Amino acid sequence: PKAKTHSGASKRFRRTGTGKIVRQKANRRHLLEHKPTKRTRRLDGRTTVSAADNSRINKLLNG
Amino acid sequence: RGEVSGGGKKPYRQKGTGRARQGSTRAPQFTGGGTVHGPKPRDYSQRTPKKMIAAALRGALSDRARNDRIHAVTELVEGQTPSTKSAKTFLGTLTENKKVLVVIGRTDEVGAKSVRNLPGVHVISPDQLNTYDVLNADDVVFSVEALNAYISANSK
Amino acid sequence: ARVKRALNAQKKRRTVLKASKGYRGQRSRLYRKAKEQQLHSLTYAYRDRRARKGEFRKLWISRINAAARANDITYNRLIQGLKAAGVEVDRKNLAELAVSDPAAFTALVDVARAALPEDVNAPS
RNA sequence: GUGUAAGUGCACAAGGGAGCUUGACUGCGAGACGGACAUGUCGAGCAGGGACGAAAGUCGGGACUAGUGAUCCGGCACCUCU
RNA sequence: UCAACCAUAGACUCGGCGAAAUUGCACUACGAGUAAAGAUGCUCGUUACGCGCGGCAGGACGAAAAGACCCCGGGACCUUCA
RNA sequence: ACAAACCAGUGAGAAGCGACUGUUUACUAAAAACACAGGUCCGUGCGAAGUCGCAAGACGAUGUAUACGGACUGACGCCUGC
RNA sequence: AUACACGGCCCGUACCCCAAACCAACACAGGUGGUCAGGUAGAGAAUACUAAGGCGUACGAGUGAACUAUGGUUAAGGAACU
RNA sequence: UUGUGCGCCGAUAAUGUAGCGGGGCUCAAGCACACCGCCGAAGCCGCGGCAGCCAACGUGUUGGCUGGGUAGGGGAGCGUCCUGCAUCCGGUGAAGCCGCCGAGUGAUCGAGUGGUGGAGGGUGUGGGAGUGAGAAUGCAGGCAUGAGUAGCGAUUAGGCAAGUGAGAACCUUGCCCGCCGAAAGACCAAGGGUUCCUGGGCCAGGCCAGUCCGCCCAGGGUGAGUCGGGACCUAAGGCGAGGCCG
RNA sequence: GGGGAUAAGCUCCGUGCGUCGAGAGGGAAACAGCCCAGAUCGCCGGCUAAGGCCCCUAAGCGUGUGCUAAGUGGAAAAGGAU
RNA sequence: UCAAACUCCGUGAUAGCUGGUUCUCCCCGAAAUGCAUUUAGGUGCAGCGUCGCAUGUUUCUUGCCGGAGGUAGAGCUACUGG
RNA sequence: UCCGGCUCUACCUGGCUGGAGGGCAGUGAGAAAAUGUUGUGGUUAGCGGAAAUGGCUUGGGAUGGCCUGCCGUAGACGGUGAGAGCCCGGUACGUGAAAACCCGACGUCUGUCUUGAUGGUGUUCCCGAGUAGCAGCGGGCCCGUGGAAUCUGCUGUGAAUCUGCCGGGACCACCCGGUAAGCCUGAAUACUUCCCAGUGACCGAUAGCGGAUUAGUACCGUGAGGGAAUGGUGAAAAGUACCCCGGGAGGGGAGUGAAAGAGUACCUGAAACCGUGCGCUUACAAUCCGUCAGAGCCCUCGACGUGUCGUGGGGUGAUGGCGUGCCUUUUGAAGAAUGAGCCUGCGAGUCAGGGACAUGUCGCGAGGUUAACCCGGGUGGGGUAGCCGCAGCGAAAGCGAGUCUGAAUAGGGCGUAUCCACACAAGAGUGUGUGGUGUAGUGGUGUGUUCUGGACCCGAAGCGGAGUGAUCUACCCAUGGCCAGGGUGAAG
RNA sequence: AAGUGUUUAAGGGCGCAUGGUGGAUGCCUUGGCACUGGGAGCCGAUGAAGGACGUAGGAGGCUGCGAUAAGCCUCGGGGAGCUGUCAACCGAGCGUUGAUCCGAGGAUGUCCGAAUGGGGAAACCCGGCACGAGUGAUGUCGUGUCACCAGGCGCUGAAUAUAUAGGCGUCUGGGGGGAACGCGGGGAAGUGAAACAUCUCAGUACCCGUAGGAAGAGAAAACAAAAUGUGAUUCCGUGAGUAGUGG
Repeated sequence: PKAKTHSGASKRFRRTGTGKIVRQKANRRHLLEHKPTKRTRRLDGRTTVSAADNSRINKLLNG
Repeated sequence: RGEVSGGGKKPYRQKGTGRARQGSTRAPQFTGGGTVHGPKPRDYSQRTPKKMIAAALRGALSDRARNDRIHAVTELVEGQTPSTKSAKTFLGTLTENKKVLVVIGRTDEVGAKSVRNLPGVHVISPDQLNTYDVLNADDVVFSVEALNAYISANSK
Repeated sequence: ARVKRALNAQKKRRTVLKASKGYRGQRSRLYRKAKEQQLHSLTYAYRDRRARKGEFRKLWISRINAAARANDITYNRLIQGLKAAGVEVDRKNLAELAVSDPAAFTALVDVARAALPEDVNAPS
């Protein structure tokens, strides 16, 4: 049987051209008043996932 | 243990008896019980690439040709009188070997039948040529039409 | 294919039980109990092959001490004198001399007593 | 005495007072700290448009470190997206 | 108190049939120790001719029952303003 | 030694509980537990109420409030307060 | 009404049946409903003995061991046992 | 009187010396300080063999270093079966089994040998595995230990003679004795199902034995208008035409 | 170093501290964690470590100078003590 | 056999739990810590192992040098307290 | 095409209905049966079918070995006294059906058209009604009520007939497509109780179906239901006549047999286990049962010389030293923690998938590869649909070796395979341009992990579905029966 | 006098040799498993499937058969032994005038079972009617037939008038079984989510109703997207574990 990909991980992670797996960052949806803009800027965009989480994330994404 | 007959009920109480714990008389450790990791029906057909197959065939025929084991003939015997005597004598001229692969069209029933009962002979059609048969053969013997058919198929 | 394993299995059993001849009771008769002992037996043999050197040394020393004290000298000063005299003879052959050539043992004792100092309890 | 615990600091004042003000900004961020991960933290400097200041310069909240809650889901406003 | 005696059925003996739980082994001592902190099995000693029969039940942490008490985990059933 | 053997009540006093005869945990509990007659309350106006049933239908009852069901109490006596 | 001559079907019917034949895994000290109910004593279908009738029912022979079980007797005392 | 080096008392549990491991030790075999040798390990060295890593040089030898090992990782292999191919052995005796003589670093090997045996196997190279057990209170079979041990199933009790027979405590006959006698007697139902009778048997069964048997074998045996039942009747209850409900 | 009674073979931490774990061998009488030392195999070869050299038990009833009289050695306190 | 019978099926129920998991040798070789956890006897990640690849002494040890600390100790008429 | 009779009636002219030539189809979904004749068409029995008595040898026996021949459209598989192409059944190949049945074909026969079609012009009628649609509650669609279309059940409400209605993912408009509420419809597809012929890198009697055997039997259970074990003499019974011991059983002689070390307990005949015999040892000894040393005894192989020695080998072991079982699980067990009585068998990381990741190997290579499927008595040949690579960035529109953010030429993110050289900027960690080099994937397959699956094996208590059970027991219903004897002494 | 000193084996241990038990191993098989290719894909009131009871000259089991009872008739085939088998033995016989045996078609086919004359504890009890036999007659025997429901057809048409319900008769059919597959309905839970209820398991298991040899679906009130597009349905592969959906 075909291996299913994890839906949440496919929705939260993305590959670049070089195969880097990237992630959005947390603490950004709400409670943003007290969060200074330097913090939200730090939390904006994407970052490459950690080496530790890479294996599990790749397994989830591929099947 | 699921396919074996019975073994549905626990043979006895889990506790009290001094016996080991069991859940079915058809468990693997039981005599008469199921086979744990046993054969099941499976297809072993490998999904070999076409170029690999063809290249192996060509390598086999090339070994035979280099060693001068490919012979060609017009027909194994004359018309509509299958003569295993004739075919045997003819192949004896062409080769003293035991293992021979006769490649002939599907319409040469006469030659096929004549050479069929010989022990070390294997008959095939050129459209069914294969590395195993070519390599099991010590000699190969085409009919001219069969050879040219293989040629005209593998050229274009 | 299905494999009847008795044929491969009985080999180690034959081996062990042939090794365990002379054992008492189960240890000579049963694979599972002979096997337990062959472990112990070969462990003991490995241990004892190395302790045998020590035991034979102990024996040779006992005999040398005996013969020496019969020649009025202690083992220790005998060894001291032999090492000072450059006699590389080993304790095995010294014991063999003590048993078979007491005269030669006495000669070596004289050699060692000569090679010893005049005050063995001095620092020098 | 430092808004408030304690500690580290602050008299060069970060403590007290007055004037003007809104940087308690927007877009960004070299480089680092810390670091299982997720979190978290500092940040010179560039621009925009400003405050104060004669100017240099400082200001991306508060002397510092606590004062908070991932994600999902949904709401509101705006957007030359669909 | 305070136990004595008698018979009978067993136990005992002979003949006959003939199980059982249990069983890692075995030519399975005691003391004081040591040790997973209570030793036939280790240490130092002591004692002990070999093999049985009838008996006793101190130990073999004896047999039996994968402790029911306790806890952890999971069930079941019961209750209720979960 | 006269009920000769066999057979064949032990008795008395008091307290607690339950009134009693009965019933009960087949296989550790026969009891002070259950039931009981008696009592009170509640429901039911009749293919009742209640119950088994999806329904039909059935029991209740071939009965009709002096009956039927449910609950609690549990002979009897004195009582059953807020 | 009489006489004569005829037909009266199917199943069960042996044997055990308080047991060695049934239920009990056994030729198991258990359980199994009904019918006959002798005599002498006796209230009696109790109990003792016995008739008719049926058994000696299936391991035995021995032996004054402890000990156990079942029965029996017990001085003086008489619940001191517990 | 000060400090020190050795000591004394304080001192004191319960199976048996039992607070040196023991004997025994002060004629130290005790303590301190110096000194001298020796023993003492799988440590180190020596001789030899093996393997791993690396290096060098040469196109496989030498040398150095290393080589305890649980979970665990990696590598390389033995053995078993089935197979493609090629070969080989085999009724002039394959396999399997038992041994002898041996071999390998290991799993293990034996195209070395004998015995037994009677028909298929070995080798090489690949392919595939129901591929290796000592444990799961594992499963099945067989066999031990206990053990020639307990027990041999009530509360009646057996005995003698004679017989039969290969064989008798038990079977048969007779005589005694004893037990039941609201039963341990007699008859039925239910249930069982031939256990009944005759003849024959005795390797299983019978808790011993057995000539006996409710065991085995064969054959025979159950006769009804009136007995118990149907053909007669209905109860509880069941099935239930149609039917209703679903 | 905390907790604990600055008790626990206690518990909780730290320690480019160790060992056992997963580590044999020698010593410590025996004795995972102490000391020595990290086992490729073999040898009837040698030197050593720790520890020991009267006999058990291999090596010294070693040498020299003193001490000890308590078998101290071969358990122990405050404190006592020509 | 009853706090929900038995049988078959679902079903090879699921069990963070227990048990078991079979031939060899060669090399290397742990951990029992941190964080988080309906978590604490489980698991994820990190740490620690192995293998492979890449890099190549960056590791580690010692000497020297540059540095920050506030422990031990000490001190307090140098603060807070006693 | 022709004729006839009607076409209210007769009269001219417009439709219908019968008969006739002919087509057109048909036992079909398209209307339905029957009927025959007939196919070396098939199935249901079978039959034939070549070629060695070959020699020598071994052997009980030749089907072995060596050597001779022979057939071969037959060397497939079995059997026969041991590996048989030539001994047998058979095989290749070829024949064979009275009857029945099934496929056909030919026709009878049936139906239909045949008074028919052809192609045009403008208005009214019809084009499937309790339907669609709508609402409410639901179901199912990727879609778990969500903005939820489409489809669909129930309940209500309830239209339009073509400028009508439905769908095109709420909805509206336009456009497109279609024409619901009426029916039928073969093939491709799924399956195998059963029958026939075959195959197996399937089992080979604890395996394989539970069942090679008395098998769903015996047996267990009231019942549902559960559910076994038991194969091999030998080539041929030639199955041991006869005598002896014995009551028999069983045995010994004799015989059969190649072999009774094949005797209906029977192929081989392991181990546990049980014995017997010989050698050594052991009754003053404290033993994880062994190991190391080893006396003595016995046996053996060689030598010399005549029994002592050896490069020895074995069995026993007095005696001394050392020495705390295996496994599991543990900080740690000889452990008085677990498990194991013993032997023999059986008993646990397996399988599938174009699965995922990594690695090895092979093929091809900026390409690689097919899937389904088609043809092949095969493993082979076709098959380009797709898949992965080949350009990324971005939420996306989109742009593109750039792109996103952003007012930014102003920085950052991701990407531009990598490396080399040069040049210019910088020394805020180096960047920017130029040139060059030029990018390596993919599909098989092995291995290791992994996903979905029972997923290494065993193990619950318990959950659910459907059934079996009140012959035990609880209660009840109907109908029967039983309660010796003796007392007390109510009402009336 | 003092000292040294074997010698015992009641039994045991080790080894060796011979045996026994037991039934492993090896080699086999009359059997089975998985498949392939074809066939046939239904059987039943003309009484099924499956059974009970009987049946051969001799006891039983299997097999076959059914009171015509290891069998009867016909049509073929075949060709010399045969009287099925466990499993022989005995006793009888048959057979080239063609047996046994093989195939096809028929006949017979007790009793039960949908079970159907009625009843019933399945395989056993009681019958009615017609015909026939048998009896002095009753008794007895045999052959047929006799269920219920639906649908037609004919007669009649209650309360009650229309008439209907219903009743009577006749005819046609159904009824039950079957391993899998199919269609329509109903519809779990263990489990997984490391709890759990949404969700999953799963529209599974199971159940119900129904068939057919296949079924169902099927000839657009479809798809599609502006391509002059395709053009019933089903099935396979892809699309794609994607779009999406999802506490």
